[PDB]
Amino acid sequence: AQARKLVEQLKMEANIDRIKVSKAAADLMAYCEAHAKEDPLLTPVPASENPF
Amino acid sequence: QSELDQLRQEAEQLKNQIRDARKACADATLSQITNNIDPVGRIQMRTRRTLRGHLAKIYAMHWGTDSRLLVSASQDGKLIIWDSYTTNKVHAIPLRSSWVMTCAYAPSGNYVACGGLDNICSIYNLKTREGNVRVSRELAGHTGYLSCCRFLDDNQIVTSSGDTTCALWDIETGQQTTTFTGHTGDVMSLSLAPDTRLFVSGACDASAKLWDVREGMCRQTFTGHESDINAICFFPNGNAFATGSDDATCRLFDLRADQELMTYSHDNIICGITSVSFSKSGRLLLAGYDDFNCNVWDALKADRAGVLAGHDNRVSCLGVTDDGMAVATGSWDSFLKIWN
Amino acid sequence: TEDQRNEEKAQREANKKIEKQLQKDKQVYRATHRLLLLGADNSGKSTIVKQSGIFETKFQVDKVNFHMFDVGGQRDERRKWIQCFNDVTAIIFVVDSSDYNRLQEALNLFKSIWNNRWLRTISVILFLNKQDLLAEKVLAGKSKIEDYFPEFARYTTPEDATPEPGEDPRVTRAKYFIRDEFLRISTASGDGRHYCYPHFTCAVDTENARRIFNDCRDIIQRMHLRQYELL
Amino acid sequence: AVALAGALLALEVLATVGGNLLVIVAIARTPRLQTMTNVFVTSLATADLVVGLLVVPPGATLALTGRWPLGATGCELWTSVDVLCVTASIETLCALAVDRYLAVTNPLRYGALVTKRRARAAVVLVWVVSAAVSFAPIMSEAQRCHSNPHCCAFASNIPYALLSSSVSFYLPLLVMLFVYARVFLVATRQLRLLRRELGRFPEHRALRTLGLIVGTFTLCWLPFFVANVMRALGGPSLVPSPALLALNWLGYANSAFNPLIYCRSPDFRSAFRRLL
Amino acid sequence: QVQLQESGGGLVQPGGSLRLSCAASGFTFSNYKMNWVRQAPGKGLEWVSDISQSGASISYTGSVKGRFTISRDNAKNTLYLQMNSLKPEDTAVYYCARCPAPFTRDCFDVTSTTYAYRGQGTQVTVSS
Ligand SMILES: O=C(O)c1cccc(-c2cccc(NCCNC[C@@H](O)c3cccc(Cl)c3)c2)c1
Repeated sequence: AQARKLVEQLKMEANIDRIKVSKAAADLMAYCEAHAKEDPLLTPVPASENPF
Repeated sequence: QSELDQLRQEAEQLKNQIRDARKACADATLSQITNNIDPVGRIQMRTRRTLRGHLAKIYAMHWGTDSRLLVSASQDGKLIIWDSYTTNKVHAIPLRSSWVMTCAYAPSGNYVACGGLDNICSIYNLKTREGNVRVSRELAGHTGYLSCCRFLDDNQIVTSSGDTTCALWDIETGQQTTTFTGHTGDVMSLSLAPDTRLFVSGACDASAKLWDVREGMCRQTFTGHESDINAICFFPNGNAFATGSDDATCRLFDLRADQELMTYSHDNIICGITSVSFSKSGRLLLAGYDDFNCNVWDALKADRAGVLAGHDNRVSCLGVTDDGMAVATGSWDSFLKIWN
Repeated sequence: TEDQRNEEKAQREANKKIEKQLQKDKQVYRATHRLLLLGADNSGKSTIVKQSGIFETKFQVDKVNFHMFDVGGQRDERRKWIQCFNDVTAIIFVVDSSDYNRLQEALNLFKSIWNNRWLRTISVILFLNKQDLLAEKVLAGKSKIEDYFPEFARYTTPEDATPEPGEDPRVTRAKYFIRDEFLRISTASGDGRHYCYPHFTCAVDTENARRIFNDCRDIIQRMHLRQYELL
Repeated sequence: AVALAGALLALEVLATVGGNLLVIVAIARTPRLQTMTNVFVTSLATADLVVGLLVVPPGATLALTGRWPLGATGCELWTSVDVLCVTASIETLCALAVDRYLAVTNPLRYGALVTKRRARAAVVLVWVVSAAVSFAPIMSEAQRCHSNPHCCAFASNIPYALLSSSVSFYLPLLVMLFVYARVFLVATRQLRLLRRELGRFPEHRALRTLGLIVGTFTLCWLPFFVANVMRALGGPSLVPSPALLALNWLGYANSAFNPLIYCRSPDFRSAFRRLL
Repeated sequence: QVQLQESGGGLVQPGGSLRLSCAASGFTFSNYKMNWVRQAPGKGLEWVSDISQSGASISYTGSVKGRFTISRDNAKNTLYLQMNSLKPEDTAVYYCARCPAPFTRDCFDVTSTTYAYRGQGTQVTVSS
């Protein structure tokens, strides 16, 4: 039943909800811009508050 | 015998439908829609700190939950917990088996776990009333080298090893409450989600799978790579992850899209990736390499922005603090640099 | 700030005590040499040992503490966990020469170790472990090396051969042909940093440890000459 | 000799200070280069830096113009300091030779025979014996220019001359010679074994390095000490003082070249590229 | 997804000829040192031959030496193994194995019992 399990397993991944990549692309970039204000690597902070 | 071919014939046909479903859901590349955003520039990253107490190669480290205490695993039987701010080492844990290949720090900041080729995922207790550091549990249920393990709770360590399987241990009693199967080769690195409700594992078969911690069966499969999968980590949103293979090509996958988004490849690099991690906002993808130096990949443009250095041997581990204040990389040169 | 001052001062005393212990173990770590052991299933790697995943065997020869261990627990695949052994002094590659059918498979494994990016600077000490069976097979004559190794028909005993007393020339030709089959693999890509030290040993040999101490010394000595711009 | 004096003094003092500072900085600030044998190189660089910083310029001024600017005490201190530093430099070259001998002829019992603490203790012992042999004139031409006539004389009695030439140069010369002889024999043996076991199927490098080291030491420190011993045993009519001063200039030149001959490894060059 | 589909032959009398076609897709064919491994019935996995990235360095196993020709076509992303002068000991299943990593002179752990970048295999048997 190695193939019988394989075919039903592959069918399990065939019922996952899918959305368009284009709309999925916008969601990924929006989070970066939304949280870009709190990213010290992205936006350097004054050395007074830098703990290192 | 004969029934296998009919199932294989139908499995291939429905697999094509998944490809058609992916093709129908493929509108356009992420690069095209993002070309109008401002580039980060050239990030000036400097060696703000250096940590030198290890006698041989450093294979992995895990930043603590307070973004100050870090733990490093070196192949010497020593598990040293540093204080990043003051360079001091709080504890030097002596291991039983020298060959350690992974390490993890508890989100409660009390337990530290490690264990490599010895097939044992030992867990060490830090805050003890006896004044010493001892071992709390010895999880031994795997058959194959143990590659990576990340805590989920104080009792919910999730372990990935080289027996093509991942396990969700229970520290209280030491038995595997769930074992995930489905991979064909060695499973190297895994990352837990920010909500810790479902994690992913990268395997040595050019495929990444999405696991469920509670239900315990494979949910999604991702295969668009070329070779082994040396490292993997989620996007901070928790709905995406990017992984680095041994073909010198990082790729970013989206769970909802069930596709491959970007190909972080350069026409010059021929050295595979050994570690991938994100920044607090997900804009900076810091990917280690075998060419003796790290990189900083603009996650939304696939154009390199800044290259780090200071290591005379290959980088194997690359961790980012919880608050995103600094990034610490360890290399096979026994040198654990802290970079801000 | 008195409470704060007692914290960082306590860390320094904690750091000082730990750093003292670490330096004590630094000297011990540098005084022990690690030796990865790997071979065939029936090669007889454990036979050389005459003192979980990793079985450790520590022996003290000529006051030098060696650290030799075998990896057996892990599966057939070895392209990921063998990169962990690039810091060892040498690699003890013990392989049997009796079974000619399972010799080409061993040749590929030695070649794969030789031309590895992270193992390119690791000298491989070669052992042949079934000389007693090797002599018996060729003398019997039932199994020919020719059918498995067609390049054995045009091979002659090398001028540097040192055959043992009371040994047939057929055995000596068979013994050195396999050795010259492995050495041709090593010397074709030896960049001067890692070397091969072929050896012959049966299962009843007593000095199977001195032949490593007299060779780890040569490997380390050749390492110092090269790093002083002196070799 | 004034036409070529300025260029020589500049390209000696500046080269010495720059090379020794670069070596010391690249050893101290680079944790990779802090091996168990580079403490000896650090001592050598310190001695050469002191020589090229506070010994060479006064010697040049006295050589060009035979009038000492400071007093008798000033050049008394100068003589004690230069004897100390030269003795330390030659003795630490001897220590480096012994270290290489132990590291090559005992490759297994090397990291457990000479450790960091023992090496630093040996360096301290070398420096203290150099100080002891240099401070002898303070304790305890027949006294012609020793009464502050605007002269001051390094001309010393025979017992001190013999003792200094024995402790500072002759013993390090002998140890250097046979230590590097044994190293050359073992290097040639290993090279022959390597070339016999590599070309079984159908250049000299040790000689270059060892000859370079022994030559750049002997050519620059043998004539001066031979002149010293000959002048001490015979007198001043045997060799004029200006020739001896010129030979001391060659010795200081050797102190200048020492950073270049013991820091040729690619690790040092890579560290130098980072520092520059 | 890396796939290695094979189209070979079947029952052939000894001394005949056969050609193995290895159609490959999903990976950059030019960078990988493909191999050829066979498994005789009731026997383990054994390696036959390997060919480098460009086709310059070719090696063979001793038993299959002098009878098999291995050639790769990087333009069309396929590999070939043309065999002549069959022997009764050639009855086995053939796998068109790939290599774990690009740009590696050594192709490591290729005859393992469980391997990922290896084709399904085709049956080649010789008899009367
Ligand atoms: O009697 C005189 O009238 C007279 C006049 C003009 C010069 C000198 C004179 C005579 C001898 C030496 C030196 N300068 C060199 C002094 N450093 C020596 C120092 O560089 C060193 C180096 C190696 C070993 C030792 Cl012991 C000492 C100068 C003597």
